[PDB]
Amino acid sequence: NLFASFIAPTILGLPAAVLIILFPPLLIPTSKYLINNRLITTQQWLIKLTSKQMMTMHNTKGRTWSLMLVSLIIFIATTNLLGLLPHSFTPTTQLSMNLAMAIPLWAGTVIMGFRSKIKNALAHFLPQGTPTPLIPMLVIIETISLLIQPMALAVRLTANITAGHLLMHLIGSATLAMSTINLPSTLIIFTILILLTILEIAVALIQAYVFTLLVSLYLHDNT
Amino acid sequence: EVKLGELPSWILMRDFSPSGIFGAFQRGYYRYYNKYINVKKGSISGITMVLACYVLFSYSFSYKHLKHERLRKY
Amino acid sequence: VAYWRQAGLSYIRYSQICAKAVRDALKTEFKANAEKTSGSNVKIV
Amino acid sequence: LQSIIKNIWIPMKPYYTKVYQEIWIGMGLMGFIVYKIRAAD
Amino acid sequence: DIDTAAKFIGAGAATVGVAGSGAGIGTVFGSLIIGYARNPSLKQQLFSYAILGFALSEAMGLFCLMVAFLILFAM
Amino acid sequence: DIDTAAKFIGAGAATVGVAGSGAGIGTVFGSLIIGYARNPSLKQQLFSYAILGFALSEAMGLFCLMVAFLILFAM
Amino acid sequence: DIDTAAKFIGAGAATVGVAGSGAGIGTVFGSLIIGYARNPSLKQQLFSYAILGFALSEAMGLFCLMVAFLILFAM
Amino acid sequence: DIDTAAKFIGAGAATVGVAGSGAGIGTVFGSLIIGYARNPSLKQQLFSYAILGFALSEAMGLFCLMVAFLILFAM
Amino acid sequence: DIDTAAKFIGAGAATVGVAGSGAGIGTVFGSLIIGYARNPSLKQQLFSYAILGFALSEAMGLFCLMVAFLILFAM
Amino acid sequence: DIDTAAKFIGAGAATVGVAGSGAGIGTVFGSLIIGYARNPSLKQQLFSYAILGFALSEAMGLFCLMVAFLILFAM
Amino acid sequence: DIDTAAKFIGAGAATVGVAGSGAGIGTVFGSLIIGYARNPSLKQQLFSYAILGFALSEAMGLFCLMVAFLILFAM
Amino acid sequence: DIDTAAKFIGAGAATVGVAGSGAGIGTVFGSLIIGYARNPSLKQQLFSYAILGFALSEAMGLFCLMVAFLILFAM
Amino acid sequence: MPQLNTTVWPTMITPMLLTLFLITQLKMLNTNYHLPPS
Amino acid sequence: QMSFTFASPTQVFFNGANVRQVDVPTLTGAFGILAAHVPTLQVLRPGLVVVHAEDGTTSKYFVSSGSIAVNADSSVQLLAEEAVTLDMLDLGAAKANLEKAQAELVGTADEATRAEIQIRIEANEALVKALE
Ligand SMILES: COc1nc2ccc(Br)cc2cc1[C@@H](c1ccccc1)[C@@](O)(CCN(C)C)c1cccc2ccccc12
Repeated sequence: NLFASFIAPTILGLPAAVLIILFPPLLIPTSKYLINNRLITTQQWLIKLTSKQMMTMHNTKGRTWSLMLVSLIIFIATTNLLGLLPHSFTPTTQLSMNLAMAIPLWAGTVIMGFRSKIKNALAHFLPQGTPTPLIPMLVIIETISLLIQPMALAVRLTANITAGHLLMHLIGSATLAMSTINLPSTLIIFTILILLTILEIAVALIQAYVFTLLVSLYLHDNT
Repeated sequence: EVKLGELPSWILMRDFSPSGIFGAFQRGYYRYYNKYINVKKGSISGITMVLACYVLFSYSFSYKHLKHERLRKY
Repeated sequence: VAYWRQAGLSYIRYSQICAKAVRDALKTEFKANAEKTSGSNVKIV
Repeated sequence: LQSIIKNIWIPMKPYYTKVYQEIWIGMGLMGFIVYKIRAAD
Repeated sequence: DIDTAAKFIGAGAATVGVAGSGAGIGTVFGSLIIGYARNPSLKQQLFSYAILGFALSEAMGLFCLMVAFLILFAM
Repeated sequence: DIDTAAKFIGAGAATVGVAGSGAGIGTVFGSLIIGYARNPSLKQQLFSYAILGFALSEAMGLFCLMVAFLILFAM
Repeated sequence: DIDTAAKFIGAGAATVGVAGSGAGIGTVFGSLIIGYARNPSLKQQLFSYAILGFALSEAMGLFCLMVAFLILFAM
Repeated sequence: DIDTAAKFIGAGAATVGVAGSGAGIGTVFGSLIIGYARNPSLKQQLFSYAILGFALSEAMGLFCLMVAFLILFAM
Repeated sequence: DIDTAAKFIGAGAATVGVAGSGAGIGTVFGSLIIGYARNPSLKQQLFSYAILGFALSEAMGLFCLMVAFLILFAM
Repeated sequence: DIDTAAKFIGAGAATVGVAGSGAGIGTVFGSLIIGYARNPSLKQQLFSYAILGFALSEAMGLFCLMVAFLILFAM
Repeated sequence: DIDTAAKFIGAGAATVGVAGSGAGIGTVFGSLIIGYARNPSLKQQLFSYAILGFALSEAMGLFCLMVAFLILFAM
Repeated sequence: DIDTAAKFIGAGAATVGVAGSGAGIGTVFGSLIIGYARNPSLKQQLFSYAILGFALSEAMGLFCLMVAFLILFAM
Repeated sequence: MPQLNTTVWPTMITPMLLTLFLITQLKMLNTNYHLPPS
Repeated sequence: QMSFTFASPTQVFFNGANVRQVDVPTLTGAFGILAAHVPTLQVLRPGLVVVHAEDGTTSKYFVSSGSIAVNADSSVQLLAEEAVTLDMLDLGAAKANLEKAQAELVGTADEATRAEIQIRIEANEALVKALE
């Protein structure tokens, strides 16, 4: 009854969760022209400013992912922002979807660190200026954290959009309860919901930039 | 095309193929895109009208849940 | 980075106003003597 | 079914073959996890 | 029931970990105030670090709300 | 009886998480004193960062009163 | 009566939240001693930010004493 | 009786609030050392801040001992 | 009966050790902001330490989260 | 006997306030290093502040161990 | 049983000591950024102090994880 | 029995005190890197304080690992 | 927690892969930045 | 151990003298300088300079600009562009010119020529607090 906005949506027995995951790309029109409209002029600028941010820090092999790590910050920042609409089912609150964006991009990042350049990837586990006599303890950290980075991504994003929606939905129910009670209090609980919606707008973008930065930093440490 | 027709045969006149109704969306998209989005000096209302038709859809499947929270019973 | 450095000035221009301010607050017994021992006469071509 | 080659795979050809080759090796790992998680449930 | 009663103790104890991330957001947004009064020309590059420090510290608090809700509701 | 009792043990133990927001607000308004004594011309630019760092502390302080509420009322 | 016994551990554990407002008033008046040593000319304006930063951190501390005095006396 | 057993865990948990006033006095008398080593000509004024800052820090720490000695003995 | 009830309390306590990493990652990215604003020509080498610090503080917090589950699920 | 067994919890939980002092002594003797690495000709007077700070925080770390020994044996 | 039950709250609360080594590794690797932004020509000697501080703070974390795995499987 | 059960909860909640001896050892060696990078001419005398601070904050951690091994083995 | 109902996971995994990897990228390959002229 | 050197462009106050402490108004905030102080180098802002002779007896000059440079061998070189002892400044013109400076700012809006007013304002603001 409380987690209702996270159950897979179905209308007329049809799994409507597919027309919701495939919609974000519909808000990004493209054109071959040279001078287009305001939408594609602002979007092609954001993609320019974004790609120059995540990708500048990479070498030539890391920059071959400049289509992936840009088409990923565009898909997470548009799925989150389409979740703040009323009653909307944002599929980034799903541990299934988030585990499907996290494991491949991570596994495909350490594999290229183990299928090639492996002898160099063996040197990140042991920092440069490290004395020896307590190495058999540090080996646990750099591996067990590596083995849990793919689950850090998918849960840092799941637990931040879920908890952001749960809070806005509870504080919302508060204003509904104090509506039939002292009303000058309703307006102070509501203005908390407004400052909270401006926060959930920012955390809708920040959680997209951090997800695609930590996938970038994993890549930078394997190319 | 409709908005000037009057017959119930038009419902069966159309091309109801897997490629048929797609061309009715791809033409229904370019008729909208060209009207509100694909103009210089376009306004934000080309988008805030898609979201408004995306909430009504996000609410339509979410009505089977909100009905358990009515504050009346009649 | 102070505000004047953001405003284009340099520490020489900063010091010229701070030192002018001290002399402008000197008393008349010393203000005449102090102004000519530090006044400027050089000129740019 | 043409232009599914030209519009849909001709562009993605240099990526789906060379660049994302190790992605799929990871995407197999993921599919093994999802089925296993659903197998124990 | 002692099993359903022990859920409220763990769930209420699990969410104490949000005290950590509530104290690391004051360090970040406190360091931004210090680091911006020393090089106010870097205003945009510092704020791009207050953001990464915000989300990576706050994330560690929600890992406690995860177990606060994994216990309280989903056993 | 134990079910309605195990809530005060879980509710009170959940409003501890706002301790972190008492230290996060200290470090924020503690760096506004250090950052303003360094560049007293940015008194209005820094103070707007302190209000931002202070507001974001209530954010992680509310995530606790939520789980302190659910345990208490909406079990 | 396991009811009023759980109202003791509630107030007893809900008052641990004051450990934040004890280490937040330490960083406000601590960083006032540091910031005032650098620019002692602003003694007045710094002390007006300490009182503002001490209260905003102590407020988040009294809210725990207000909660501990609800689970104990009100309900 | 269980109340006599709950008053012990209620008090033994309230005294954890003193852990704040123990890290908040190390930040006041730790920022007097950093603040005095810089400008040692203000020793008689930096100190009279490290007494206000030390009194406003143990105050929020002795509340948690007053609460302990209010649960443990005095109802 | 109680052997499972204790696995909801022992797991709710183990997961509060993550609060030590919500404050660690804040100190790491609260120093990447200060340290940068002083020497902004070492951005490539400071960030390479803020990541080493973010990974080593998070690696301690996630030990708690692993003992949280290794108690709640394995034994 | 539920009370004699409760004393082992209230006395084992009161002694975690010591973790506040132990963190406010590393701040003091970590500020004595930052304040002596700047003005080392003050080594005499700094060390007479790193003892007033060490002996004022570690007094709060003893008020906790005072209640830990007040519940464990004095009752 | 009540032994196999309480040995989960014990080994589940003993592992909160890792919350120390979470914020001790965040300060060591946080101040290493500030120690390097100041004197980058000592990068080899600084990083050898960070690894000493990372191995002595984490060792206090292991001493807690060592106890939780002592009152669980050893005895 | 009920005692041998609570003896594990008290000895577990007491060794959380090490969480303050892990944030101290972190701040001491966090200032040894900052203080030595500022005045590297004092390497031998700054390090002679970072050993005192290491031993004095870790002395409050032993006070908790001692009261843990008192309820656990002595009584 | 309804995220754990693993019966509707393949309904979230496949339409994501069909978007993150084929439809969103295809629309990026159409966004090109020509080099400036003399 | 300290080798002070305080000198105006036209006057020398100390030269190689052994004072125990100086309190200078650096732009990054004032600090006091005893022997073996960490090597630094700064630039002053208007404010006092208190010089503590070995006898514990002070001496108070009002510098206006310049650059102090503590060195590795405990030598100090304080150079003030205009360093007048407090027995030469007056309180009336400081408060008056500060008003003529403050009142002239509000009538100005250009970033450059208003920046030169604030520097004159703080130079006079630091004057009234030095005299009394
Ligand atoms: C004024 O205080 C705030 N400032 C904020 C600033 C920013 C943001 Br984004 C959220 C803020 C939220 C609030 C309160 C608030 C007021 C009304 C409704 C909801 C929330 C608060 O949450 C305090 C948060 N602290 C204490 C954890 C609160 C919650 C519950 C009960 C309260 C009782 C009394 C006082 C405050 C109470």
